[PDB]
Amino acid sequence: NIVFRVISTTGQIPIRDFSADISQVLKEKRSIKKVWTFGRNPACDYHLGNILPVSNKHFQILLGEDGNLLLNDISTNGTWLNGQKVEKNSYQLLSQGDEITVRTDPTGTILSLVIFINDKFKQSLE
Amino acid sequence: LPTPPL
Repeated sequence: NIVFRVISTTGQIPIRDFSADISQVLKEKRSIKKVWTFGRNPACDYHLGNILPVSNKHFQILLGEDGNLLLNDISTNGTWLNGQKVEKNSYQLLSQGDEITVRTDPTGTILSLVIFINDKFKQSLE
Repeated sequence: LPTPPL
């Protein structure tokens, strides 16, 4: 079952779905049940592309115990959530339809991703 | 393989 889905507005990077086994999630002891990373390094879960001012590991999305998602900026050049730059190494709550934005040029072009959160997974407390 | 600033 899918936790959330990530859509590109410009559309250079097709839709990506991110899932998690609900068995293995409840078996986890830690308050952070799963982590996805987004960055220039294709080792990441989501490749933001080989754009140099994008950090190799630029931000992470964390699945909380509550079933909610958190955004961790871990980047050199910053990460914007609904057009406001989040504090680096902080943990911000992701709401439905939120827009995560990173810088690509010094000219002020952007890469922009939108989170679509599957409510059926959250409610799936089986 | 490092990352250029603003």
